[PDB]
Amino acid sequence: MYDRWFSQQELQVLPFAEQDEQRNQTWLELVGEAQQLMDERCPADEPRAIALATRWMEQLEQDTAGRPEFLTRLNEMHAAEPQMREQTGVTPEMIDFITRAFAESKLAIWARYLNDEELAFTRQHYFDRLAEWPALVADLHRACREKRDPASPGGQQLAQRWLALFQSYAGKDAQTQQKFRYAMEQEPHLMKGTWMTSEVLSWLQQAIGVMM
Ligand SMILES: COc1c(NC(=O)c2ccc(NC(=O)c3ccc(N4C(=O)C[C@H](NC(=O)c5ccc(NC(=O)/C(C)=C/c6ccc(O)cc6)cc5)C4=O)cc3)c(OC)c2O)ccc(C(=O)O)c1O
Repeated sequence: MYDRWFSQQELQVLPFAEQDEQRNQTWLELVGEAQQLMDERCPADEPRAIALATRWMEQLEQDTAGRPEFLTRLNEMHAAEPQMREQTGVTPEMIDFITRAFAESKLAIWARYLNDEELAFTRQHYFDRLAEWPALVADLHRACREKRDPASPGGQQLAQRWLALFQSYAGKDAQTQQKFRYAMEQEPHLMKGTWMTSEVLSWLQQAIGVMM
């Protein structure tokens, strides 16, 4: 199944391919527990749901080798592979539940940095363009590997896309955006589930610097 979507060279470095049992048992537990919460009508802002969603993103980043290009590949499979549902037990409805629960874990943090109106805006618009982040993070990793110049046209285009996705949920207000960047500096959890590394983040912030 994975062969239809990953090269055999990629399958060597893709933890999903190896037979480990602790890795399989870990996902049997995470999926079984997600379906149980959904059966119980558990809301996404429930501590159990939030805790599960965080563990879900931690494990998913580990088992993609921190490679966002593999994350984007799995999302291609969930949309295009009919076997994904039966093979993994992960449904599109389940992903929507985990996505909302993980977002709630960050909104719980942002509520300390934002006012009631700012938070209300972000809670509504956080999901507008959320699914486009993995494709951007993969291009950022690529630009970093290839030693692309942040000031080059291509590098500024990546900075522009980051700004587009960031303003989507933070808004255009300069003061409000400052709060987000300050929270990002103080809260390590806010950088979970991003596939971002200090090296890429450093490349991104040079590109944003030139854009200013
Ligand atoms: C704003 O802050 C900043 C930032 N920020 C950022 O750079 C930043 C970067 C990135 C993000 N986001 C993301 O990366 C980001 C990740 C992900 C999604 N995602 C969704 O939600 C839905 C969608 N699917 C999934 O999730 C999904 C879930 C589960 C699976 N399971 C499986 O397949 C299988 C098969 C399992 C299995 C089971 C059994 C087996 O037997 C075998 C297998 C599959 C798929 C998706 O992919 C979406 C997004 C981000 O957040 C928005 C960021 O903010 C930078 C600088 C400053 C500054 O200060 O300069 C700053 O302030």
